[PDB]
Amino acid sequence: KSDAPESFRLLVRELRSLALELNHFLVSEKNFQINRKE
Amino acid sequence: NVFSPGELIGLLRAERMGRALEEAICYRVVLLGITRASLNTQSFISEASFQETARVLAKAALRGRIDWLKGLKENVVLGGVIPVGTGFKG
Amino acid sequence: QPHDTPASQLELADPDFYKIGYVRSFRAYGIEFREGPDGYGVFASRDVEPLRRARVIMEIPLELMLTISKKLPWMFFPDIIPVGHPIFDIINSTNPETDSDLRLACLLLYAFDCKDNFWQLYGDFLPSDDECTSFLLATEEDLLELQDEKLASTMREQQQRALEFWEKNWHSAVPLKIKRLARDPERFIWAMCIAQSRSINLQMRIGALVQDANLLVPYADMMNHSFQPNCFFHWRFKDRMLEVMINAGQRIRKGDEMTVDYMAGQKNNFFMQRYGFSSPVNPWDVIHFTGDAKIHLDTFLSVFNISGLPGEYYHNSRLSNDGDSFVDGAIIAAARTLPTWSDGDLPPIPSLERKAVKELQEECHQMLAEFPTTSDEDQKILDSMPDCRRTLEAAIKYRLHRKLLIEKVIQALDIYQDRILF
Amino acid sequence: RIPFLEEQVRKIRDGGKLLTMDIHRLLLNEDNRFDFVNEIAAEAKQYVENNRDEYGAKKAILHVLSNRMNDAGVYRAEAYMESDPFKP
Amino acid sequence: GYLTRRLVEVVQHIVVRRTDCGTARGISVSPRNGMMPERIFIQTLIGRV
Amino acid sequence: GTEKVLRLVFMEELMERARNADSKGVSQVIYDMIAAGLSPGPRSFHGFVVSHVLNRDNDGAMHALRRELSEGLRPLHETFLALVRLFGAKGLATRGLEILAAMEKLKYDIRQAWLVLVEELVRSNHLEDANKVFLKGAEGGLRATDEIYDLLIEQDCKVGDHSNALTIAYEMEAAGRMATTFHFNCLLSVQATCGIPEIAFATFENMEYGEDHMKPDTETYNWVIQAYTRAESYDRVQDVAELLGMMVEDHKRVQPNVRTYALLVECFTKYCVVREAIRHFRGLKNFEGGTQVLYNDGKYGDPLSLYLRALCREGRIVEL
Repeated sequence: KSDAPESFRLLVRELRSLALELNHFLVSEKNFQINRKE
Repeated sequence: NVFSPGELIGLLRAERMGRALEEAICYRVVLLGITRASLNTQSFISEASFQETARVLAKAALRGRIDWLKGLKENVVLGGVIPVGTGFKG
Repeated sequence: QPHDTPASQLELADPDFYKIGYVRSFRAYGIEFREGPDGYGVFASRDVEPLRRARVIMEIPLELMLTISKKLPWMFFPDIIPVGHPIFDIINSTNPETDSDLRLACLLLYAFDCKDNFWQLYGDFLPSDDECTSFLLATEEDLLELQDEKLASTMREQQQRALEFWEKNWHSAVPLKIKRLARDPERFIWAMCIAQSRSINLQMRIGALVQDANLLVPYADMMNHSFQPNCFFHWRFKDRMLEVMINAGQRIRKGDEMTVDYMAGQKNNFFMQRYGFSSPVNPWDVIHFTGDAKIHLDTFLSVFNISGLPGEYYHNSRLSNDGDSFVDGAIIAAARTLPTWSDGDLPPIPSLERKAVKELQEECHQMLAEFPTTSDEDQKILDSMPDCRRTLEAAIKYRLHRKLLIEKVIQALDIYQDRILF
Repeated sequence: RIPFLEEQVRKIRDGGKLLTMDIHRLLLNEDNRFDFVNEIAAEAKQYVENNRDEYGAKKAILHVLSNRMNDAGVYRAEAYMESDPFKP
Repeated sequence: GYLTRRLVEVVQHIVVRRTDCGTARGISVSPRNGMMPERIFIQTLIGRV
Repeated sequence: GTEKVLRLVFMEELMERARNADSKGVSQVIYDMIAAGLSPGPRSFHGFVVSHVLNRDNDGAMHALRRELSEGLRPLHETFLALVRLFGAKGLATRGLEILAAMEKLKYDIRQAWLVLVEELVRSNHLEDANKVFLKGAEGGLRATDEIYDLLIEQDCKVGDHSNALTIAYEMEAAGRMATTFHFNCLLSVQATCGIPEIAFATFENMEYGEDHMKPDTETYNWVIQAYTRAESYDRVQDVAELLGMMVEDHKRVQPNVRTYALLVECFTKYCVVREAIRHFRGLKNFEGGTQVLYNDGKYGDPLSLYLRALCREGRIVEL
């Protein structure tokens, strides 16, 4: 129905157009590191 | 320094803090509503941004809330696999 | 010409044995029940190639078997004892830890006196008081003939306890509901013998309750015993049916004897105490040595191709099969019971092991002469009586198996002492 | 033993009602009905990754179910495919 | 329609996750005090642990 | 007849010379016995291999193995076991897999040899290669003993490796043995130093709402309190109170220790809550050496100094 997913990119763009930041920040449970997904 | 005069805390958390802390903590049971209880949740993406969509985002961006995707509609709006049924691992 | 199979020596059982169960929700896939002189047995009628998963051969529903829980609240999941019946006062007035066969015997006696019950029709196939191999239905002569003082004392104590329980519960002032269950004191002894020689302990789950109970399941007690089993019991909670499933990977041909494991990892004495059965190839029977001579363990396992961890010893055939046909459960039990020493990777000295093997052999000879009889005399006595009591047969077979185990240990020590120097 | 019962048996074998029974029979040994689906999907993926065109008769899921039913003592067709010999 | 839309949005995160929370408390259901008729007392207990 | 009679004296002195770690004597005895017409056997070459094994000689052991294999005779299990042990003690992990493959091609069993290899690699201060060998052997269907399962997890959590510990725990639970409190406790130790209290609270929820054998203990509560106290993200002052409310379980033997009181004093002082800090400091004082544990080497803000300054500022000097 829609066609990182396309809906998430659309939402983050629409929200950052109003000075609002979003991040996914998938945390790995093995090595304990934070990976931002864009 | 633990709690503010105006707060909505869980019942079990309040009882355990009363059994733990000796400082005077006074709480009265509040009967929430269908709409009011949904506006106070641990997530702001879906369960909070459905009715107002204006202040639920403002206060969240002001506090810098970190939302853990432990719900259904949160992952629906995100686009990933819903942790229900075949998606629920473990 | 007929195919020579271990199952061909016996004849087909009565079709009513399966007809009384097929009218219920009982099924038997690829199996054929065959009766012989020793008793019934379960054989295979179809070649089962090595499978990736288990295959079910029996489906026994819950409403066809008895069940008593192991914990303090006694819950009988097949509800056959109505509330108010005075048999629950006999079942409840028992120690919840030491005597569990008494409650099963009482439940069986009550099921024998209840209409539309499966055990009123299945009781015709259970062994009588003359074809049972249990030692509760034995005499003082056979118990003294066992040549084992501790086992005889335990069996006499158990018989006394059974008689005392029957005398204390079945007195004169008892109502007729209980008196008609076991009128004679031999009926209760036979019930205890059946409940002790055919009970199965399994953790069963019904609805939302997961408990462990003692259950007498029909059509599954016919499975013989083997220390290298081919099947195991599995509980299916979706339909409340017990399953007997072949192991995954084992190849079963036509005419093979389907067997399961009774009391896996127990001594050959408890087998004779409970089931009245003795096997000479038991890989767990213990031989006690008082001498201080210590043989080497790793060399002893390498010479006999016994590869594996001390918990699981197996003979590796692909190392040597034809060369090592001696390797059975007896040599495994010997390697488990022999006093062994191992200090790192230090190589053994031939003189020390050659001096220890003779000490072990003379100890075996001095412990074998303690018995009043010999091996050949018992071997001639066992077949000198064509049709004797089952208890005497079990006792003479127990003595013969003990002597054969001692002889096998001696021969294995000889092979080790003569093959360590290639 | 009802004499006039072969027609509905042939109808069951032809229309494809055997799979509805096989699924319900296989769901009698598993606790969760989701782990079973995940296991079947993983097995089908592993079987289709080895040979693409040789996934079975027609599909892989039906092939996996037929293999699981044939290892329990129930003869089933290859991927539940039985053509009609009476088609001109 | 609106009532269902609200009721669904009230409870969504409630998903069965554990097998036994470990509680030792239970509600007491009595016919003499709680359920005057028998049908309600039957319907309350069906499917309860 | 006399063949065994002479083989007895051929092997006795050979083993006697191999006992005191002498390789030249075993070599000359082998030469003498092969000059006498009798072909050497595996029992004889076992002594020649163990002579080099006892003298930490790897090249000589490999040469002896090649010598034994050249004559078309498969070596025994004890020789291969000694070779694997020697290669594991020296840290040469890559030279043990080839020996395991040689045992596999000879229709042997490579379970006990693999266990000895991983144990000797762990005991020789070689953890990464030990975990690699263990993961390589576990994928092939080879299960391990409970003692190795515990030792690997304990060592990987003491070093600080969480990935290999979690992988070994998953493999353990897949093999059949479920995790106990000890395992979870090790994993929580490594987790409580990450900086995110949620990864530790998830493990605590898995332990608390689980079976009986995996119920938490004082150490688990201490680790979760440490994870929620030393965070650097948000308030985390109500979570500690809720967890201390959960810690009120008298019948489960959940009693506090010195570290529990120390962590509670630190957390309640760092959040300007002194009337409970003094209450817990009294209990910390009832134990011997509690002030040393409270002053955690001055690594994290010096909680003792912060407590003294909090008592000094508010003027509660009787407590001071």
